[PDB]
Amino acid sequence: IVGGYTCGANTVPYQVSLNSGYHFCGGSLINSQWVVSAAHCYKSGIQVRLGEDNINVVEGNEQFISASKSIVHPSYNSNTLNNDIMLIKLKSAASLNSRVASISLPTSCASAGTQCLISGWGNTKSSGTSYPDVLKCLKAPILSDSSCKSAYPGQITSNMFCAGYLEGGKDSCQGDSGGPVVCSGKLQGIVSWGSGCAQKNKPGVYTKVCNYVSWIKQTIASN
Amino acid sequence: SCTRSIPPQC
Ligand SMILES: [Ca+2]
Repeated sequence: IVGGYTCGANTVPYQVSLNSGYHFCGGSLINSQWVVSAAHCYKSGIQVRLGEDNINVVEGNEQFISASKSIVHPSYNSNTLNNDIMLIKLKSAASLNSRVASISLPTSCASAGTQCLISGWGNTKSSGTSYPDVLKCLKAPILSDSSCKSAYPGQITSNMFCAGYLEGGKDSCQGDSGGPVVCSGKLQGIVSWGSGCAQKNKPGVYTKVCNYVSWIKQTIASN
Repeated sequence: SCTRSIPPQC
Protein backbone atom coordinates (compact mmCIF):
# COMPACT_ATOMS: atom_id res chain seq x y z
CA ILE A 1 0.00 0.00 0.00
CA VAL A 2 1.42 3.37 -1.11
CA GLY A 3 0.39 6.52 0.78
CA GLY A 4 -1.59 4.70 3.43
CA TYR A 5 -1.25 4.43 7.22
CA THR A 6 -0.55 1.80 9.88
CA CYS A 7 -3.87 0.03 10.49
CA GLY A 8 -3.22 -0.93 14.11
CA ALA A 9 -2.80 -4.54 15.31
CA ASN A 10 -5.82 -6.70 14.46
CA THR A 11 -8.03 -3.79 13.42
CA VAL A 12 -8.73 -5.62 10.10
CA PRO A 13 -9.58 -9.10 11.53
CA TYR A 14 -10.59 -10.63 8.18
CA GLN A 15 -7.25 -9.85 6.52
CA VAL A 16 -5.04 -12.89 5.83
CA SER A 17 -1.49 -13.27 4.47
CA LEU A 18 -0.82 -16.11 1.99
CA ASN A 19 2.65 -17.52 2.73
CA SER A 20 5.05 -19.93 1.01
CA GLY A 21 8.19 -19.18 3.00
CA TYR A 22 7.41 -15.47 2.51
CA HIS A 23 4.35 -13.23 2.14
CA PHE A 24 3.20 -13.12 -1.50
CA CYS A 25 -0.52 -12.19 -1.54
CA GLY A 26 -3.35 -11.21 0.76
CA GLY A 27 -6.82 -12.66 1.09
CA SER A 28 -10.06 -12.28 3.06
CA LEU A 29 -11.60 -14.69 5.54
CA ILE A 30 -15.30 -15.18 4.59
CA ASN A 31 -16.11 -17.94 7.11
CA SER A 32 -14.28 -20.24 9.50
CA GLN A 33 -13.01 -22.45 6.70
CA TRP A 34 -12.80 -20.35 3.54
CA VAL A 35 -10.63 -17.53 2.24
CA VAL A 36 -11.24 -15.47 -0.93
CA SER A 37 -8.21 -14.22 -2.88
CA ALA A 38 -7.12 -13.55 -6.48
CA ALA A 39 -6.71 -16.31 -9.04
CA HIS A 40 -3.30 -14.98 -10.07
CA CYS A 41 -2.08 -15.66 -6.54
CA TYR A 42 -2.54 -19.37 -7.11
CA LYS A 43 0.34 -21.76 -6.30
CA SER A 44 0.74 -25.07 -4.46
CA GLY A 45 2.03 -25.16 -0.89
CA ILE A 46 0.06 -22.25 0.50
CA GLN A 47 -0.03 -21.62 4.23
CA VAL A 48 -2.76 -19.21 5.33
CA ARG A 49 -1.77 -16.90 8.18
CA LEU A 50 -4.61 -15.31 10.16
CA GLY A 51 -4.53 -12.76 12.98
CA GLU A 52 -1.28 -11.24 11.65
CA ASP A 53 0.04 -7.69 12.16
CA ASN A 54 3.87 -7.84 11.96
CA ILE A 55 4.43 -10.67 9.45
CA ASN A 56 8.06 -11.11 10.44
CA VAL A 57 7.58 -11.69 14.16
CA VAL A 58 5.32 -14.05 16.12
CA GLU A 59 3.57 -11.68 18.60
CA GLY A 60 0.46 -13.59 19.56
CA ASN A 61 -2.98 -14.10 18.02
CA GLU A 62 -1.58 -15.66 14.85
CA GLN A 63 -3.07 -18.89 13.46
CA PHE A 64 -1.15 -20.65 10.67
CA ILE A 65 -3.32 -23.08 8.72
CA SER A 66 -2.50 -25.01 5.58
CA ALA A 67 -4.65 -24.65 2.50
CA SER A 68 -6.52 -27.88 1.85
CA LYS A 69 -7.39 -26.85 -1.71
CA SER A 70 -7.40 -23.80 -3.93
CA ILE A 71 -10.19 -23.28 -6.43
CA VAL A 72 -9.39 -20.85 -9.22
CA HIS A 73 -12.42 -19.63 -11.15
CA PRO A 74 -12.87 -21.99 -14.17
CA SER A 75 -13.03 -18.97 -16.50
CA TYR A 76 -10.05 -17.08 -15.12
CA ASN A 77 -8.01 -15.75 -18.09
CA SER A 78 -4.40 -14.96 -17.20
CA ASN A 79 -3.99 -12.71 -20.24
CA THR A 80 -6.84 -10.33 -19.46
CA LEU A 81 -7.20 -11.03 -15.72
CA ASN A 82 -10.95 -11.39 -16.24
CA ASN A 83 -12.53 -13.52 -13.43
CA ASP A 84 -9.49 -12.99 -11.21
CA ILE A 85 -10.86 -14.72 -8.13
CA MET A 86 -9.92 -17.85 -6.15
CA LEU A 87 -11.36 -19.69 -3.16
CA ILE A 88 -9.12 -21.39 -0.61
CA LYS A 89 -10.41 -24.04 1.77
CA LEU A 90 -8.52 -24.31 5.07
CA LYS A 91 -7.31 -27.75 6.27
CA SER A 92 -9.05 -27.07 9.61
CA ALA A 93 -11.45 -24.34 10.76
CA ALA A 94 -9.95 -21.16 12.14
CA SER A 95 -10.84 -20.07 15.68
CA LEU A 96 -12.94 -16.96 15.33
CA ASN A 97 -12.66 -14.24 17.96
CA SER A 98 -12.18 -10.48 18.23
CA ARG A 99 -8.80 -10.66 16.47
CA VAL A 100 -9.89 -13.13 13.76
CA ALA A 101 -13.28 -12.67 12.12
CA SER A 102 -14.89 -13.14 8.73
CA ILE A 103 -16.12 -10.38 6.42
CA SER A 104 -19.62 -10.46 4.85
CA LEU A 105 -20.20 -10.93 1.14
CA PRO A 106 -22.20 -8.16 -0.61
CA THR A 107 -25.89 -8.43 -1.46
CA SER A 108 -25.61 -5.66 -4.05
CA CYS A 109 -22.81 -3.92 -5.92
CA ALA A 110 -21.39 -0.65 -4.64
CA SER A 111 -21.76 2.60 -6.54
CA ALA A 112 -19.18 5.18 -7.64
CA GLY A 113 -18.07 7.49 -4.84
CA THR A 114 -18.49 4.79 -2.18
CA GLN A 115 -15.64 4.98 0.35
CA CYS A 116 -13.75 1.70 0.98
CA LEU A 117 -10.86 0.33 3.03
CA ILE A 118 -8.03 -1.50 1.26
CA SER A 119 -5.30 -3.17 3.34
CA GLY A 120 -2.17 -5.24 2.85
CA TRP A 121 1.55 -5.81 3.28
CA GLY A 122 2.51 -4.75 -0.24
CA ASN A 123 5.15 -2.27 -1.38
CA THR A 124 4.76 1.17 0.20
CA LYS A 125 6.72 3.09 -2.47
CA SER A 126 5.49 4.12 -5.92
CA SER A 127 9.12 4.22 -6.99
CA GLY A 128 11.44 1.59 -5.55
CA THR A 129 10.90 -1.31 -3.14
CA SER A 130 10.04 -1.12 0.55
CA TYR A 131 7.96 -3.84 2.20
CA PRO A 132 6.47 -3.06 5.63
CA ASP A 133 6.48 -5.33 8.65
CA VAL A 134 3.01 -4.25 9.75
CA LEU A 135 -0.36 -4.10 7.98
CA LYS A 136 -1.06 -0.86 6.09
CA CYS A 137 -4.49 0.65 5.41
CA LEU A 138 -5.89 3.06 2.77
CA LYS A 139 -9.34 4.60 2.37
CA ALA A 140 -10.22 4.95 -1.30
CA PRO A 141 -13.36 5.66 -3.30
CA ILE A 142 -14.75 3.51 -6.12
CA LEU A 143 -14.43 5.43 -9.42
CA SER A 144 -17.09 5.79 -12.13
CA ASP A 145 -16.97 3.25 -14.93
CA SER A 146 -16.37 6.01 -17.45
CA SER A 147 -13.26 7.25 -15.64
CA CYS A 148 -12.07 3.66 -15.21
CA LYS A 149 -12.49 2.83 -18.90
CA SER A 150 -10.79 6.07 -19.91
CA ALA A 151 -7.73 5.23 -17.82
CA TYR A 152 -7.44 1.68 -19.22
CA PRO A 153 -9.20 1.67 -22.61
CA GLY A 154 -10.20 -1.79 -23.82
CA GLN A 155 -8.88 -3.50 -20.66
CA ILE A 156 -11.78 -3.19 -18.23
CA THR A 157 -14.41 -5.91 -18.26
CA SER A 158 -17.71 -5.90 -16.40
CA ASN A 159 -16.01 -7.96 -13.66
CA MET A 160 -13.62 -5.19 -12.61
CA PHE A 161 -13.86 -1.72 -11.14
CA CYS A 162 -11.31 0.98 -10.46
CA ALA A 163 -10.78 2.54 -7.06
CA GLY A 164 -8.32 5.15 -5.92
CA TYR A 165 -7.08 8.63 -6.75
CA LEU A 166 -6.41 10.01 -10.20
CA GLU A 167 -3.89 12.54 -8.81
CA GLY A 168 -1.55 9.72 -7.77
CA GLY A 169 0.20 9.06 -4.46
CA LYS A 170 -2.25 6.58 -2.90
CA ASP A 171 -2.78 3.05 -4.23
CA SER A 172 -2.48 -0.67 -3.53
CA CYS A 173 0.77 -2.18 -4.94
CA GLN A 174 2.84 -5.40 -5.34
CA GLY A 175 2.22 -7.74 -2.44
CA ASP A 176 -1.32 -6.42 -1.88
CA SER A 177 -2.87 -8.67 -4.56
CA GLY A 178 -5.71 -10.89 -3.33
CA GLY A 179 -6.41 -8.53 -0.46
CA PRO A 180 -9.76 -6.99 0.55
CA VAL A 181 -11.59 -3.91 -0.62
CA VAL A 182 -14.32 -3.48 2.02
CA CYS A 183 -17.11 -0.92 1.76
CA SER A 184 -19.88 -0.50 4.35
CA GLY A 185 -18.83 -3.72 6.02
CA LYS A 186 -19.09 -5.81 2.83
CA LEU A 187 -16.24 -7.32 0.72
CA GLN A 188 -16.72 -5.53 -2.62
CA GLY A 189 -13.34 -6.03 -4.23
CA ILE A 190 -10.16 -8.06 -4.52
CA VAL A 191 -6.82 -6.38 -5.25
CA SER A 192 -5.97 -7.40 -8.81
CA TRP A 193 -3.86 -5.18 -11.09
CA GLY A 194 -2.81 -1.72 -12.19
CA SER A 195 -0.19 0.14 -14.20
CA GLY A 196 2.65 0.71 -11.76
CA CYS A 197 1.56 1.97 -8.33
CA ALA A 198 0.14 5.33 -7.29
CA GLN A 199 0.78 6.76 -10.77
CA LYS A 200 -1.29 9.72 -11.96
CA ASN A 201 -4.33 8.72 -14.05
CA LYS A 202 -3.61 5.04 -13.38
CA PRO A 203 -5.88 3.89 -10.57
CA GLY A 204 -5.89 0.37 -9.12
CA VAL A 205 -8.16 -2.22 -10.73
CA TYR A 206 -10.13 -4.67 -8.62
CA THR A 207 -12.14 -7.84 -9.12
CA LYS A 208 -15.85 -6.98 -8.68
CA VAL A 209 -16.99 -9.44 -5.98
CA CYS A 210 -20.74 -8.70 -6.21
CA ASN A 211 -20.70 -10.47 -9.61
CA TYR A 212 -19.47 -13.70 -7.96
CA VAL A 213 -21.63 -14.09 -4.87
CA SER A 214 -23.66 -16.89 -6.48
CA TRP A 215 -20.61 -18.76 -7.71
CA ILE A 216 -18.90 -18.46 -4.33
CA LYS A 217 -21.90 -19.81 -2.45
CA GLN A 218 -22.53 -22.72 -4.82
CA THR A 219 -18.86 -23.65 -4.84
CA ILE A 220 -18.52 -23.58 -1.07
CA ALA A 221 -21.73 -25.62 -0.70
CA SER A 222 -20.44 -28.45 -2.86
CA ASN A 223 -16.94 -28.67 -1.34
CA SER B 1 0.42 -3.18 -16.37
CA CYS B 2 1.19 -5.81 -13.74
CA THR B 3 -0.76 -7.82 -11.18
CA ARG B 4 0.02 -6.74 -7.62
CA SER B 5 1.45 -10.03 -6.37
CA ILE B 6 5.02 -10.98 -5.36
CA PRO B 7 6.45 -11.32 -7.89
CA PRO B 8 4.21 -9.29 -10.25
CA GLN B 9 2.94 -10.77 -13.53
CA CYS B 10 3.06 -8.30 -16.41
CA1 LIG C 1 3.17 -11.88 13.47
